[PDB]
Amino acid sequence: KYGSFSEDSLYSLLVAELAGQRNRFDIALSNYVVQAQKTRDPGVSERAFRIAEYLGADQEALDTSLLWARSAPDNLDAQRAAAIQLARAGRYEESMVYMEKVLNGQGDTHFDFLALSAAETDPDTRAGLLQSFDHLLKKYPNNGQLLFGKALLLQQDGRPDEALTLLEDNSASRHEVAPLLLRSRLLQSMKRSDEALPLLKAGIKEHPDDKRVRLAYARLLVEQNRLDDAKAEFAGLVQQFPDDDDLRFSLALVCLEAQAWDEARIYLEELVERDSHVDAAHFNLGRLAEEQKDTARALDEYAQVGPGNDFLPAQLRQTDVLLKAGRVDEAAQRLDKARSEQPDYAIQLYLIEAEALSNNDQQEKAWQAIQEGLKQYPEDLNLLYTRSMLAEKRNDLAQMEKDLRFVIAREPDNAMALNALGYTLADRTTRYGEARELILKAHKLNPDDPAILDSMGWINYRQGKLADAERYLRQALQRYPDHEVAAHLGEVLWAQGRQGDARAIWREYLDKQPDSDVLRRTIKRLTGAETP
Amino acid sequence: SAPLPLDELRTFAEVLDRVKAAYVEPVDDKTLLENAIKGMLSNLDPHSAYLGPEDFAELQESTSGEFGGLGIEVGSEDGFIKVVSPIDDTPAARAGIQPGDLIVQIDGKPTKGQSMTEAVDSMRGKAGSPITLTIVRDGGRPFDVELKRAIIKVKSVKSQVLEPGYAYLRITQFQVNTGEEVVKALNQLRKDNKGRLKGLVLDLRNNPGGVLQSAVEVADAFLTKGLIVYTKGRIANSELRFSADPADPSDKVPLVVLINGGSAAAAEIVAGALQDQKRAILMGTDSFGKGSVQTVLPLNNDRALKLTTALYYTPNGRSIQAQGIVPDIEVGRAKVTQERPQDSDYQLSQALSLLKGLSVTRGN
Amino acid sequence: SVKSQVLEPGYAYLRITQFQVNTGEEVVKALNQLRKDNKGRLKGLVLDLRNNPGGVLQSAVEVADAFLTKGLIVYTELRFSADPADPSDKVPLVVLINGGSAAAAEIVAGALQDQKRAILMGTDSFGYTPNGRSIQAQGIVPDIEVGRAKVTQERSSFEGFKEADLQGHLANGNGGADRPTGKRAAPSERPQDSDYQLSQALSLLKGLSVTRGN
Amino acid sequence: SAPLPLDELRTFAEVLDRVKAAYVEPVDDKTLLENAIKGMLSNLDPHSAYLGPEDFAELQESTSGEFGGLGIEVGSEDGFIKVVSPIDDTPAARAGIQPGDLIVQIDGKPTKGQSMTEAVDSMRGKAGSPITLTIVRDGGRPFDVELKRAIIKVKSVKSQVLEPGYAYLRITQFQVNTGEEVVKALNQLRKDNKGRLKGLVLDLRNNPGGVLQSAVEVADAFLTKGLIVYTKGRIANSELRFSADPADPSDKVPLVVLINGGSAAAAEIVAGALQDQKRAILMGTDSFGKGSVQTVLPLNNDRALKLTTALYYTPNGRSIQAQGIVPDIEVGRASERPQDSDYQLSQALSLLKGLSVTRGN
Repeated sequence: KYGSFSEDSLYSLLVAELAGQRNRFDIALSNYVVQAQKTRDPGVSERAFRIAEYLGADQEALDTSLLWARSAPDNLDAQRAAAIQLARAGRYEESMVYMEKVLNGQGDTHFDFLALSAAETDPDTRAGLLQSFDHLLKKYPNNGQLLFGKALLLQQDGRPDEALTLLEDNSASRHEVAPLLLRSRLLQSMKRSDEALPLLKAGIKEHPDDKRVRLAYARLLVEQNRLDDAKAEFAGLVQQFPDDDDLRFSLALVCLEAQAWDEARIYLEELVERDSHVDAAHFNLGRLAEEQKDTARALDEYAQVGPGNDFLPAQLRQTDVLLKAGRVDEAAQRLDKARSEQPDYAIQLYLIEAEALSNNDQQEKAWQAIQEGLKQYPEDLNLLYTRSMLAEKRNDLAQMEKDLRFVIAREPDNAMALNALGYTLADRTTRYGEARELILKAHKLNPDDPAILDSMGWINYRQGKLADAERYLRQALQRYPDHEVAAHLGEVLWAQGRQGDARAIWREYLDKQPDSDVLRRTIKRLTGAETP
Repeated sequence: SAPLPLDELRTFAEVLDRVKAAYVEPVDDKTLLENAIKGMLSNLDPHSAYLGPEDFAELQESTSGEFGGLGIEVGSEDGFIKVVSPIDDTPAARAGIQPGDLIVQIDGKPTKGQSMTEAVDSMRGKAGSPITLTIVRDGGRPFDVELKRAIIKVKSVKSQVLEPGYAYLRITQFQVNTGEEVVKALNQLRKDNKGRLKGLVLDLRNNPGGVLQSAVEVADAFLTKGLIVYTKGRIANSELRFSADPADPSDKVPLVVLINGGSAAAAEIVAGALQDQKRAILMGTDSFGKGSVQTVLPLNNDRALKLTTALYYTPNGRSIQAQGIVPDIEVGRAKVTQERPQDSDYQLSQALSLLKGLSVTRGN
Repeated sequence: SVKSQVLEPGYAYLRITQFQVNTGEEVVKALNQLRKDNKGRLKGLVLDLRNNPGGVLQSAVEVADAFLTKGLIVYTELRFSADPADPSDKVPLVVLINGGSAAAAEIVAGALQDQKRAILMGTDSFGYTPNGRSIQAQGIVPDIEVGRAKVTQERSSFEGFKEADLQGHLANGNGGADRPTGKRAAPSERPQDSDYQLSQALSLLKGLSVTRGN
Repeated sequence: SAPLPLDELRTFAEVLDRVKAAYVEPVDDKTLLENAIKGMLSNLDPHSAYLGPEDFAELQESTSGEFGGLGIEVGSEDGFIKVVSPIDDTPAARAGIQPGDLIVQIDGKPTKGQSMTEAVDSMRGKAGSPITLTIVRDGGRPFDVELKRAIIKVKSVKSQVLEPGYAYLRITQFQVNTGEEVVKALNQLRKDNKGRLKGLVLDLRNNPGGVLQSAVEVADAFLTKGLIVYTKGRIANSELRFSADPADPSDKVPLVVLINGGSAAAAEIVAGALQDQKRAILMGTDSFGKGSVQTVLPLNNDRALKLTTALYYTPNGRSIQAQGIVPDIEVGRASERPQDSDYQLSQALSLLKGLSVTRGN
């Protein structure tokens, strides 16, 4: 009925469990694993496996799991645990074998872990597992979770059409949860929501109790840009179960995106009261304040945002709103204290303020801020770029030239600094060789960046040759159509003596934006007339 | 990083191996480990000991008087069953059972040839199980009575009136309900005398013990204020203090406590609380001198070890462990040569005389 | 005359056989030597006035005043006041009357009963007191009546074992010694052990000394 | 194979640590483990016990013998130290004690929950010292019995003659030399009788028994053939047996053994062998039944434990343990000559006389 203890086995187990009670679990695990390997009885092996899982030693975990599985093959739990551990060990077709053993004894199975680790698995081993799963399907066409696994394999390969069609063929597969969620993901991959919405609604009908299908339907509706249906679905989800916090956050985000400020504000206020994910809650409260035009709430909500990823964008938005709404003194002092709180954030916020002041077209405060930043942290390259921009605004090329030269020396492989320096120098300086070689070095270091080809075309027009300038501007357009590239094209047309072509070229961009600032600046620079 | 007893456990394992190898009767590991546990608990100290499933159930039924059965206290002598008493609130009285009735078969099992323990075991059974009794009355033809087994509570406390104005209260054993039992007994004794109680005598002779809470409750029922008992142990959870509430049904009536050599921890708690508080005058022989509070710690398979966790102290601070309480008036068992219990019992007569004298010299 | 046997550490027994001349000296010396035997503290002084026909009135009044402080002890045109002088030291008192205290002992017992200082336990006397009540006419009704009798203890075949006996018991909390289950013979059969009346008096005195106060 | 009982080991470890945690006093686990060993050795088998290394050391060289004893052999039954037999010719014998009495309390310490080894050791004491112990006899209430202990030496075999051709050979206790003395006494009686005896009533009662070798020696001294006793036990070396050579000093004399309620292993074994070999007949109260063989074996760390390695068996296969011996005829016990002082002896002598007269030899 019950086996017997050899003396050493009893000694080992006793000392192991005593140590475990004293929490010296290392001795417990070592002794238990050794005794499990020796006796191979189900009890010792299972206890050792549980201890290892609690601690989490992958090698010992797998050894004990497989030994337990061998000791009591009849038990389903041992087989599934061994399969899971073996999958965690990178050996996957053997885990599939153990999962077949599980399926022999009908019960719960976890094939999503297999599929995910296959996604982690290398492409050659991925193909090996693909053929193994095909063999399983030939052996076991009934199962749907292997279908999910093969569909995930195909998605990792990039052709989910076959597996998606096979899954849709089976009504039972269409009626389950994981296949439906995978179908939604695949549809998003191929981007056809017209079929995701109906099938997702059919799944909602099949089992509305579950949350994953409804959440996927809400995400697909958000993709569809429809707002009323998404809001109704979110409200129904909350009424069915308001417990989930992620559901509430997604609800608030969709409410904000749907132009529903009152209900979104209610959700954000209750989230803040819960004080969970409060930074984003205050960020969205400030956003709906902007939508309400109230500057006090908009700035105070962003000020209340705790440090985090959303705080710095929120701080920048607060600075922009404050500068728009006046009250320069209070905004400046609040920003200064917030910066003095942390120097690493101080440099970024000072740069933000200096750039905002430069954009607003004021001189004294912008120069004050930039010079303060340079004095405190002169070695930062962003401060050097800001000083160069301020110099360009001041109409003096010396400071910008020196700052960009030092930046270029600092980074031999940089290209943005080289292109900016070349473009500005050709804008100001009469000589073109310096800017020409700067842009040439920039192109050699990085020719793909659109600004590089933009500056290249500018300098080539400055040189006086047409073919190279036109080809470089065409390349810049190919990388990205930019208004500066078209401006240099119009400049080339001007220098070649045809005014109609440049007239139409700038007319196109005027049609792009009736009151574009850069277009007007370039027109006053080139045409020299009020009426182009 | 306290070291573990490696060599000690090695000796233990060697002992187990040699015992399983050399013993005559094959013994499975289950029995040996059970015996080792019982050994630890028994040899640690006298009272502490392991509890088996059936023994744990026995203890639970002892502490809580509610037990499965019919509720008839009997004694088997000369091969015939004597009905000592059919307890109240039971079908026994409603079944016409009378003292001395000759029960011949319990559930059809003859009552002859059985020992007292065997007869008690056979009579007892699972709660709610119907029981058929074949009874021979005056040697006539037997008759069958069907009854339903139920929960019967045993009245721990018995109260009576000795002489007009003097009442007697005996505590057979301390049980969970003993507190309410004492409260109601005091209330009914007080109303019986129409308000005034001249003198009260309490008896704790041969009281093996019981649940501590009941003893503290009784002491509170006989004390207006003060702290009853505090228990100290090396574990914080056991460290405790129990004190009396302002409520006192006694109404400041003279009290005399009898402590015999058989009065144990639970009763000694009440004795010490009533003595060190100068509320009652102990008399009799020295007590059992047992000081300890034991906790039963539930375990799997409903066999829970009971272990002495802490030592209690009298309110003054002296510990009665191993020395006990010396009664103020050490009156021993004796016979005096020149339905009243006092005449037969010498100690009760002495206590009644002392209370009479105290009340008279009070002139109230 | 005076016989002073200490019964317990706190309770001492004084007996007056005959009221000879100047028994005040003997009784006060007995009280003093008793106080020294008890370090100057008493719990109760059972004054056994039994089988004592009496003696000179003056000595009896002297004893009474030795036990009393105020009030008029005895009046027949004669009185006897009480000066505070008293070696009694305010001790609870239990006087015993066996029905054989005729004249003087009876007067002492009656005076102590009336002035409330003491308590009369034994039987009614065979035979004035400060209150209007006489002595020779009605005798002296005792407050608590206890018929004289004898008491004998029976041998214990087996001795209940204390926790000192059980091997490996637990030492007491305060670390004091644990009383074993020994057996030592008493010095002799004390009067408390023999006569029921004196045992009753000692028990009542102990009960009073305990319950009366701390 | 069968699964291991790991659940119970988990339970035991949990209980050990919990007890360490929640006791009145801090108790180191060494004492707890020692108590566990003692219990695992005591609860199952009362006679067996755990002898620590110092216990084994002192057992190797016991005391010089200056401390006498009470001459009482006790067998722990149902948690009560039960006096299996008070050896004759001893203050225990002189005082009133009978086999089957329970010594519940000795010297004021209750014996329930106390192993027999420490009880008997405490009983041992200095020569001529007083001691009192309680007795619960035949269910009667306890009664203190005070007696003086002193070193006791008892002649193993005492012989006598009742009537022409009949002699009575009491065996007080089995000693190492008991065989030689028994043979000598039998020869003396044979020579005194001038001829083959008419039957030698053998009185093996109130005999705590002794060295088994002596019992085998006596049995063979009466018995010419067969196997007197064989011991069986789980260990391979347990199997043992004895046999009787044809040498028959008994001179084919008729025999009638007596068995009171205080006959122990050795006497049990000899009486059972004689009965089961049809060489005699028994009459008296059933034997106590003790037939275990407590043996001391070491394990390690210079210590050893005493355990019942094997148990005896009479030749006809009857288990001398748990059954005692049932005499083929029964009788209850109830200057004066030995044949008249006790009823059992009278019955035995009369029955033997009748048998011898009827047979005619």
